Amino acid sequence: ECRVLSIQSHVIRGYVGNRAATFPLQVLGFEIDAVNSVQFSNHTGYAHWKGQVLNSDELQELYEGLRLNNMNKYDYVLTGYTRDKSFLAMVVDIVQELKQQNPRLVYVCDPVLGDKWDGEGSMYVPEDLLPVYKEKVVPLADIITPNQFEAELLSGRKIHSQEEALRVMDMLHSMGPDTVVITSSDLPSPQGSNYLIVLGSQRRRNVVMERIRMDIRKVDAVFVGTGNLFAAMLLAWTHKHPNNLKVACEKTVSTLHHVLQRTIQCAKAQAGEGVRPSPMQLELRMVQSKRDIEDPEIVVQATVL
Amino acid sequence: ECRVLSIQSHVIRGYVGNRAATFPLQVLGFEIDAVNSVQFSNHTGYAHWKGQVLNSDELQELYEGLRLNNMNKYDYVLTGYTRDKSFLAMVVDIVQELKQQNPRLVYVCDPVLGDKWDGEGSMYVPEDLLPVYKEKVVPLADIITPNQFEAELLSGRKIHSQEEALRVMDMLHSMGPDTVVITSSDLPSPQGSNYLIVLGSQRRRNPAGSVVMERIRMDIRKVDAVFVGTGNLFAAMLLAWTHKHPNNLKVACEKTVSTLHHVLQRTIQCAKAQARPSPMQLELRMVQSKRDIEDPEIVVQATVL
Ligand SMILES: Nc1ncnc2c1ncn2[C@@H]1O[C@H](COP(=O)(O)OP(=O)(O)OP(=O)(O)O)[C@@H](O)[C@H]1O
Ligand SMILES: Nc1ncnc2c1ncn2[C@@H]1O[C@H](COP(=O)(O)OP(=O)(O)OP(=O)(O)O)[C@@H](O)[C@H]1O
Ligand SMILES: [Mg+2]
Ligand SMILES: [Mg+2]
Ligand code: NA
Ligand code: NA
Repeated sequence: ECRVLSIQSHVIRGYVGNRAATFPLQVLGFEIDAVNSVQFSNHTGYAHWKGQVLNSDELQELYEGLRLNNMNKYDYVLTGYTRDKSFLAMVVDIVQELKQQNPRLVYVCDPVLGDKWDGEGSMYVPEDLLPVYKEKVVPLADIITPNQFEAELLSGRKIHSQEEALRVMDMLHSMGPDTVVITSSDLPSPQGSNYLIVLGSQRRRNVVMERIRMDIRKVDAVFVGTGNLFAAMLLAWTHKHPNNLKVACEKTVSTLHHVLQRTIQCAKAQAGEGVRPSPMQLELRMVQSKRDIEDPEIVVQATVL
Repeated sequence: ECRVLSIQSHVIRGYVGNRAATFPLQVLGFEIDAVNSVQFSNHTGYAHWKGQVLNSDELQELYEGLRLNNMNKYDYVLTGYTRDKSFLAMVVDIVQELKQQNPRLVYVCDPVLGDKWDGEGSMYVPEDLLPVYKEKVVPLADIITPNQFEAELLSGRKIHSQEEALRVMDMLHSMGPDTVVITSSDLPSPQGSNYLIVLGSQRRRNPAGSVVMERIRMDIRKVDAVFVGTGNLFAAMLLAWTHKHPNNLKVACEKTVSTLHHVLQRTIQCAKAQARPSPMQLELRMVQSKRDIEDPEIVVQATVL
C-alpha cells in the first residue's frame, strides 16, 4: 500500500487541489489522505466564492492526532497552492518530521506562485512566499512541477529558450529536487503556434541524467485544476515507472489530454455553439475520465534530449 | 449528469462519513460534491483524534457561494452523522431550498442517532436532535437508512420481532420517506445467532398509478469485529443502486449489501494479516475494492416479504 499525504484546497463544486488529486490517485490504488488546506464553495475563477481556511495551528493539530495514533508514516507528500506563509512553514516542519519517520518518503511539491498570460507573468500569491519556497520548501522537495513562470521566479533568471530552460532546471536540481518538470512554457514548437511545451529532467545515480520534451496541442479555453492533476499523476506514474521520466511524463500528459478532450467537448456542447464556455462548464470531467486515468492511451510521444 | 450534495464528516486517515461515501459514488459515475461537516485526523473510535468542525454559519456561507454562482441544482442530497442541532437545522433549510429548486430532488438521509451495543442501546449525538429529525428531517427525507435502535427512536416504538419492524417501517413511511431500510438489527435469524438482519420497504406509484410497496429481508452473517464507516457506505450505495433500479428494492439492496460484503471480506483479511486488529487495521479497504464497487457480485439474495 502506497500512502500519500496530500495537503491542498477543497472546493465543494468542481475539481481543483485535493478534488483534482484525490479521485485519480484513489483510482490508481493509492492510499491518499487529503488534508483540506481550505474549503470553498468553488474555485476563485468564478464570479463569486465563499469558504473557510485552515490555519497553521489547525494543520498542526491534525498532524498531532495522526502522530498520536502512529499514522504519521507516509510514502509521499503532495502539496500545491497555498496563500499563507505561516501555513507553508508548518507544512515544511511536517515533511521534515515525516521524512525522519521515513527517509524514503518522496515529497512532491507543486510550487504554485503565479503564471504568464500573454508572455507576462504575475504572481497570485503574496511575495513573502517566494523566499520560503526557495529556502525551505524546494530543498526538501524530491519532485517539483513548476510551470515556466514559477521556474523563473525560483531561479532568478528568465527562460527564453529550451536550452536556457534546461539550465534553469539544473539550478533547481542543485537546490535539492532530483526530478524537475516544467508543466507549461511559451517555448516555440516546430509543430506550430498552437502548442505549449513541457520539459522534464531527472537526476538518478547508476550519476545519470534524463531529459525529455513534449509538445502538447493547445486547447481554446482556460482550465483550473490541471496543474494539480499533472502533479498528482506525475506522482502516480513516476511511482510505477521510477527511472523512466519518459513514460511517466507520457502517461501523465496523455491522462490530461483525454480529460481535457472530454471536458472541452461537453463544455462546448452545453455552452451555446459559438459561445465561449463558462468556468462552470469548463470544470474537469474527472469522474467521467476514470478509465483514461486507470490506463491512459499514449497519444504524445516525448523526445529525449 | 447526476449531482449529489453530500454533507458529512471528513477524516485525514481512514474511511467514514464523506470519505466512505465519495470514492464509491465517484467510481459509479456520480458527480458527488462533498461538504465536510468536520475535519478530524481520524474517526473517534481511535485512541486519539484531533480536528475542527464546521458550524451552521459557515455551512450557510458555503451554501451561499453555490447559490450566488447558481450551482444549487442537485439531484440528490446525502447526510449522515450530525452532532449539532443548529447544523442539522441548517442542513434542513438547505435541503428545503434545493427541493424548491428541483422538486425531483431525492434526499437520502441516514438518521445517525446511536446503536445497540450490549443488548442495550445508547445515543451518541445530542438528545435534542431526535425531535429535529422527527419533525423536520424525516419529513423531508425520501430514503432513510436507520439501524434498529434509530428506527425505534424515530418511531417511539421498540422492535422485538420482524412484524414490529414492519409496523415501525410503515410508521416511518407515514412520517415521510417512500424508502425505509433498517440497516442492521439483532432480530431472530433462521440461520443462527451470528446473523444481523436487514429489512427494506419501498413505496412507489407504478405506471398504472397504483401506489404499491415492495418489502425485502436479508440475513447477513455477522463478522467478529467493529467497523466504522460501513453505515455511511451502506447509505451511499443505497442511493446509487436505487438510482439504477428505482422500481426494484430487492436488486438495489442485494447490490448494496453485496458491496459491503466484498469490502468487508477484503478488509478482514488484511486485518488478520496485520494482527486483535486495532481500529487502524479495520479501516475499510476502500480503494482496493474498486472493481467490487463497480460491479458487485451478488452474494446474498434477499427473501421477499
Ligand atoms: N489550454 C490547454 N490546452 C492543452 N492543455 C492544457 C491546457 N491547459 C492546461 N493543459 C494541460 O495541463 C498541464 C498543466 O498546465 P497548466 O497551465 O494548467 O498548469 P501550470 O500553470 O503549468 O502549473 P500550475 O497551474 O500548478 O502553477 C499542461 O501541461 C497540459 O497538459
Ligand atoms: N460486523 C459486521 N458483520 C457483517 N456485516 C456488517 C458488520 N458491520 C457492518 N456490517 C455491514 O454494514 C451494514 C451496516 O451496519 P452498521 O452497524 O455499520 O451501520 P448501522 O448501525 O446499521 O447504521 P449506523 O452505523 O449509520 O447508525 C450492515 O447491514 C452490514 O451490511
Ligand atoms: Mg498555467
Ligand atoms: Mg451498527
Ligand atoms: Na505546475
Ligand atoms: Na444506518
